[PDB]
Amino acid sequence: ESPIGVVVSSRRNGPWAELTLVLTPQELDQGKRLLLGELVRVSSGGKDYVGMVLDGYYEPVGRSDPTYTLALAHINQVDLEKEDPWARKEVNFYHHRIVLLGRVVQGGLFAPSTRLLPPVVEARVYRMTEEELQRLLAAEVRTSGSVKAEGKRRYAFGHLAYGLEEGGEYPEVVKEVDPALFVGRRTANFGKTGFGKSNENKVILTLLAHAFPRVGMLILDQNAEYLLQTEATTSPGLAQAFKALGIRGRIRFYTAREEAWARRLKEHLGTEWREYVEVLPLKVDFYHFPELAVALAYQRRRLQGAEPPQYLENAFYNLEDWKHIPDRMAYVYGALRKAGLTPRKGLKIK
Amino acid sequence: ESPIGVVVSSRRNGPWAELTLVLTPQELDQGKRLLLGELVRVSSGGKDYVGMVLDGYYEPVGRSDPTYTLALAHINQVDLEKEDPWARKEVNFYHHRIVLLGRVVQGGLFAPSTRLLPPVVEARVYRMTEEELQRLLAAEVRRRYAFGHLAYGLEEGGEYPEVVKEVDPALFVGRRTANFGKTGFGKSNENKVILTLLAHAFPRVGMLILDQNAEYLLQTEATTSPGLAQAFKALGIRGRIRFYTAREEAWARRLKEHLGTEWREYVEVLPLKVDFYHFPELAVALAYQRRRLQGAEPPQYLENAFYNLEDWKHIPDRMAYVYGALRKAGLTPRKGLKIKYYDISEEKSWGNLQEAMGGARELYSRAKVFSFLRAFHAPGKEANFLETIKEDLLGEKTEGEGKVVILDLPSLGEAADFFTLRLMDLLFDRAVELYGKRQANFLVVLEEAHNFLEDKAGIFYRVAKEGRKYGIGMLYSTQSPASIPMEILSQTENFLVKHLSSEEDVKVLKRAKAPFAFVADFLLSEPIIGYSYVYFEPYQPFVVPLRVKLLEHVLKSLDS
Amino acid sequence: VVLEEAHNFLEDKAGIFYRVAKEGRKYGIGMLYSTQSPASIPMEILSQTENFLVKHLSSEEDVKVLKRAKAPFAFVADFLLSEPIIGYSYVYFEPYQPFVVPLRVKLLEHVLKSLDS
Repeated sequence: ESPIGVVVSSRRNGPWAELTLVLTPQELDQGKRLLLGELVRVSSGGKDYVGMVLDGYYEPVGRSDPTYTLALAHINQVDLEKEDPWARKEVNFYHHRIVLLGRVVQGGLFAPSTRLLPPVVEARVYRMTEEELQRLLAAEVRTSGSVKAEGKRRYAFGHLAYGLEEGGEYPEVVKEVDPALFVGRRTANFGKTGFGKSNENKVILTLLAHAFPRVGMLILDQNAEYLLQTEATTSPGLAQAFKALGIRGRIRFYTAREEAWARRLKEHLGTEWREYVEVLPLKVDFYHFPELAVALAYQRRRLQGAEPPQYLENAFYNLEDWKHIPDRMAYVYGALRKAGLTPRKGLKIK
Repeated sequence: ESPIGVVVSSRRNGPWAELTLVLTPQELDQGKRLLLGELVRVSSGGKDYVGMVLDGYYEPVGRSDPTYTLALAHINQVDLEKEDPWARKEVNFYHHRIVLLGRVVQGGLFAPSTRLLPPVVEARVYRMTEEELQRLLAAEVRRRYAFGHLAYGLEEGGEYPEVVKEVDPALFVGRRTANFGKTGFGKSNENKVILTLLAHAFPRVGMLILDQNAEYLLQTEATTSPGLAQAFKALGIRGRIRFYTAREEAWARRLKEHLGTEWREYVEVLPLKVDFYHFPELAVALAYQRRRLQGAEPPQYLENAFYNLEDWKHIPDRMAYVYGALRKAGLTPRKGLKIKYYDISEEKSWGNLQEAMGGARELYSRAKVFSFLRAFHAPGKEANFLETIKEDLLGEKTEGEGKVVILDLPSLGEAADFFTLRLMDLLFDRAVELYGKRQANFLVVLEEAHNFLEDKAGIFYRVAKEGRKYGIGMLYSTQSPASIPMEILSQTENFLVKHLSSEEDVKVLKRAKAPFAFVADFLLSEPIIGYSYVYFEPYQPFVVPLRVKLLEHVLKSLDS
Repeated sequence: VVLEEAHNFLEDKAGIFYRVAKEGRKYGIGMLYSTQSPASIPMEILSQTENFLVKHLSSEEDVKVLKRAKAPFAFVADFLLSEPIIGYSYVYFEPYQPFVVPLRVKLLEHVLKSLDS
């Protein structure tokens, strides 16, 4: 509950106000440190600002020659810690750079940046507490002189961390998201492969399903990972999440391997899985939809030369007119039969 | 009244003169400060200049080692305020930079910049008063409505509700206005205020609003900010709004709810149907777009037609094939239409022509490519909204008195861009035809401008370049200024800039206009809603930061 | 609409998926897309996205496009290049979030276990 160091300078660098902090031998020996990207509190003239640690470097303080001092101590086989602490007290300093992001005012509004530059003798830097971090992660930009809306429920999405350093993780400082941020808007999930994309997406989809039961989803499962846990992991899928949450009759799974998928669903959801997932086929009878077959054959790979066939082109448009003439429809049905599509039992042409 | 600090240096830094100010420990202890971007008075040699605070930094004064002194005081557990009043007296200085913008002369005129550089012992810096700020905001280089009031960020002591900037709503008529800013920071309110002021002040100027977001007619489902129809109802303007849409029933159900049972006195709802026997270029282009979106590789005949229909228009043999293609697709023509391969409208001559009958020949067979056009097809010329809007905005009978045409672009789906481009081209051609007899005298309200101004061979680009000759004004919003050509950026007359999320977007502003060099850094790190930087050429000295008034208050002031 | 490997579908500016990503907000259609390569996504789509969840990226081109699209991501671009941490994300939701937030995202197991209480 004390200042971390001493502020020795401040200025305006580009669009941001920054200040310089010096950690002295007392702080350094007591094990006090600042992490890059850490959020701190800055008090200046009875007002609190949010600051971020941007830099750290070593510089001499006063009239000293740290290189010569340390080299001489090393040469003379002198231990600075146990022996001769007076020379160790004059080199044990460190410098940090801190940017002022803004401040929290009124009932949680965020006022960004600042137009007031703090004098050196006024500013002080404090380590932010857990409650302050919780109140800071909930601040939002808003119209001045208004009142926060409040209301709709929020869910925990993650907790604050500063990398993999010990002491840089705050399991109690969670960020809570209103799932309405995801409905009707665009979300981008960037990053390399294998770093958490699937878990993030599944959490988002589960939160949407729990909070907005009237919003549907169309998932184009290219990797086959949004229904059940994969053999190369044990993270549950949407079907298991919905079974845990008690949501029935919402998942319609369209596939062409219904037997295998139902086999897996039986083992992963029990004998009652028909109440949570509904399996449907991705196969069609081309004798009922000859236009689909024509379009498929017309829009195929077209290796090398990109010239669609003229006969297929003509058929693509005129097949709808041909349907009123059995003499013309018999050729299409015979084409399918000769290609090798097994018809129904009792299909009759004229 | 006394000077703030002491001037210790001056110089010329590029196209401007600047000076350095120092605040001493006594003044700092008294609580005196300078806000960045604040306007101050500079007295030098009997003359008064306007200055702006650009910078602030800490620097040692005299012979001292502030870092060593402060570190040692911290180490020894000493309180400077109490235990050592003298150690705190040698390190408590602060430095500021002030740029001289010009001076106010004679009868409220402004002389920009300066050619004299003040000696250090002559200059003094004073804090502006409200009367001086009011007189300075009205100066120009050579009725009105309140637009906003002066404010410096969100800082306490940086807002002046009485320092109001008032604009004559004639700097918007016939000129170019740019509205830049991130989404959700005041663009809608600013645009609606400008349009309401224009409508009230000049009842003889028409508007063409290309409403991509459907937000200008009625209050949206998010906020309660009044729409333009409700503003007109409040102001008592009758018989001026023509709303073209493809969902007249749905829109008339909302209009009654919001405007009462008399809503028909303020708005006329009209359909958005066209005739493809008179605009077959739209048919061909829409078919071409409808392909390559459900796949790829538009056919050779379709690609040929898309480019050579204009040449086909002079060969009746080739034109008849396109007309027959539309007729087979099933678009009802108007009675009396004939081709010279025949009364295509007549139910019997069509059979003879079809039995009687190249790229056009190939396109004839594939007649179903136009089927979807039946969604927005209608025969005749009274149905043609392209013609109806043309007479609404440039009619011989409807001279003056203004008309506000608003398009419901979303209801058009995929054809909105083509329809808008065709309408703009038609209107520009008519306005060029009318030159020498009367002026077009209307304003085009364009959203997502970066999509239409990108290419220099476009109708909207040509309108931006040459509209001022025929009295056509433009008001465009883009949110991404870096996508707008620098010629248009430099030729634009009015600028309203809000918080921008891109450094390149901020940079282009200064590269286009020099006076915007002093606010670029503020724009990139201050997400404030309703806070704008305004610059109206050619009589405004410098950019002014404003809190813009709301439409509700503007209406409440206009009523009385 | 939940779409994977969005760079295969959003690159074509005459395509239905580009059209949906550009105009779907007018009809109440959202989109959630994952690419692992922002430099491939068109800048017009990037500038119009609302929510960002960014994990480790190994390409300076990707970091440059990220910072060009969204200025607030300039404070963490150096961490993103040099720190391959699994489960560590930088989140930014528009338009009223002050700064980008680094998070350990909760696991689905924990979310399910806490949603039943």
